[PDB]
Amino acid sequence: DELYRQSLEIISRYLREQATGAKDTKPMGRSGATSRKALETLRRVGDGVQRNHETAFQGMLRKLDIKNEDDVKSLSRVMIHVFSDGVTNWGRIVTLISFGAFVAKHLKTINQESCIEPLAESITDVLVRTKRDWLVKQRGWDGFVEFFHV
Ligand SMILES: Cc1cc(OCCCc2c3n(c4c(-c5c(C)nn(C)c5C)cccc24)CCCN(Cc2cccc(C(=O)O)c2)C3=O)cc(C)c1Cl
Repeated sequence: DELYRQSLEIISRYLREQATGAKDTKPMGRSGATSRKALETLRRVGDGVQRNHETAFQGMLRKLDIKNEDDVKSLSRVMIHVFSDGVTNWGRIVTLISFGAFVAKHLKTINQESCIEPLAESITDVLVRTKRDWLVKQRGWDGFVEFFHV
C-alpha cells in the first residue's frame, strides 16, 4: 500500500511543520510533486480552517485530555466517530488534518513532540482504511490539489 505511504508523508510533514514552524529540508521521497503542492495546499488552506474552527477545536482539545502516547492510542476511536459520520468530501479531510495540526502544536507545548508521529499515523490509518476507494476515484492527492487551486 503506497497511498498509505504518500498520505502519511503529507500528513506527517504538515503536522511537524505546523508543530515546529520549519518548512523542513530533506528529499520528498518519490511522487513528491503531487505531495509537494498538497502540502503547499495545506499551508494555504489548512491553517485558515484552524482559524475558522477555533472554538470547537479548543473545546475538543480540552475534553480529549491528552497527556502522553497512551492517550494517542485512544484518540483513533473518537477520530473514527467524528470523521466517518456522513458523506465524503475534501473539506472533511482537510478538517481532519487541520485538527491533527492543532493537536500537534498543543503536543509541543506540553512537551510531547515524540507523540506527533503516532497521531499522524493514527490519522493516516483512519483516513485510508475508511476512504480508500473514494480516494482512488478522486485520483488521490491529485484530485485534492486540483480541488484546492488558487
Ligand atoms: C486529530 C483528530 C481529529 C479528530 O477529528 C477530525 C474530524 C474533523 C471534524 C469535523 N467536525 C469537527 C469538530 C467539531 C466542530 C467543528 N463542532 N463540533 C461540535 C465538533 C465535534 C471538532 C474537531 C474536528 C472535527 C465537526 C463538523 C465538521 N466536520 C464535517 C464537515 C462536513 C461538511 C463540511 C465541512 C466543512 O467545514 O467544510 C465539515 C467534521 O468532520 C478527532 C480526534 C480525536 C483527533 Cl486526535
